[PDB]
Amino acid sequence: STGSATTTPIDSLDDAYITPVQIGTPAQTLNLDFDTGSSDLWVFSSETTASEVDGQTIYTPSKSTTAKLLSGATWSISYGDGSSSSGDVYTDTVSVGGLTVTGQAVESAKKVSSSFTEDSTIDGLLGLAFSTLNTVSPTQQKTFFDNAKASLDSPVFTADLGYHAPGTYNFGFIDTTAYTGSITYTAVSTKQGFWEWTSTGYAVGSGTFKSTSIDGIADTGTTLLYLPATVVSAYWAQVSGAKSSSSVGGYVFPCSATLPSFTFGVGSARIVIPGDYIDFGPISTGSSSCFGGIQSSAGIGINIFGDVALKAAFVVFNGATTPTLGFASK
Repeated sequence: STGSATTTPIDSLDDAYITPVQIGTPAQTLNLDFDTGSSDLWVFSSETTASEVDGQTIYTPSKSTTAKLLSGATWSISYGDGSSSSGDVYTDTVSVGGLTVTGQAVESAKKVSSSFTEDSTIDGLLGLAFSTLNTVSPTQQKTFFDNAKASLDSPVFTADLGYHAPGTYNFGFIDTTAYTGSITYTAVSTKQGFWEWTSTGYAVGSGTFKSTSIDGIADTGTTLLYLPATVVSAYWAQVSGAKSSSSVGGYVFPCSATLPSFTFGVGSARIVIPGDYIDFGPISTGSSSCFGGIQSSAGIGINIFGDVALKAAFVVFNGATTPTLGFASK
């Protein structure tokens, strides 16, 4: 089997992407944030504290003839940005782009933190990291990909995120028309539950490539590119007036700037992030100070190849017995 679904930016800045997902019978379609950095499929629901729902579409398990309470199961998750959610668990039929999993754990939110409430466009998350990170207790549950994998034509999914435009998540096949040149595959460590890999270096603009190992995670659920302070300083030093602001929370730059590109290495291959991908616009409405899309990972404890990086590539998440990651230009 295969599946193919379009993923759409939630706003004009590509702060996140949403992908429609069919849950239950008859189908209830919710727009979920596909997140290769976590491993829970959770939704706003009829059980979510009413004051914490503000415009999201909810899953109502009582209206699904295939929903079954997973007795005694609870879940609770906290994300890197400080947001969180928790609740109980149903199993139900879940389909993405024509690919159907029966008995998928659908984690129903009883509580969500303010950032979730405040974002009306995201109805929940669909985790695509390794199932070892799943938070369901006392019986850990599998991700949608893990459940689908054996049925897929090939045990892979691909992320093809757009810059200020829709893109595609495919399951079970590689669309050879979706990228240019060849796909370069690179080793993955699953030890921390992530799609963790080591970039071979970077360049800023037309500058020379610096060969240096940068361990980090391919994370579709993180907006920005978080890299070591040395790398980030080298990038922003090429932008007149750019500075790190502790009050704002990162590097900012004059909105009048033209940003240089940023290149990262994948083995001997190179992925070029155009300068415009690194512009996240004014820090506050009407400001001429703009927020940068490359930020320091210092104090995160891990480097994160988020959407800023991934949207410059066609990315293969290869879930074979020994997982790997592939990157192609597009």
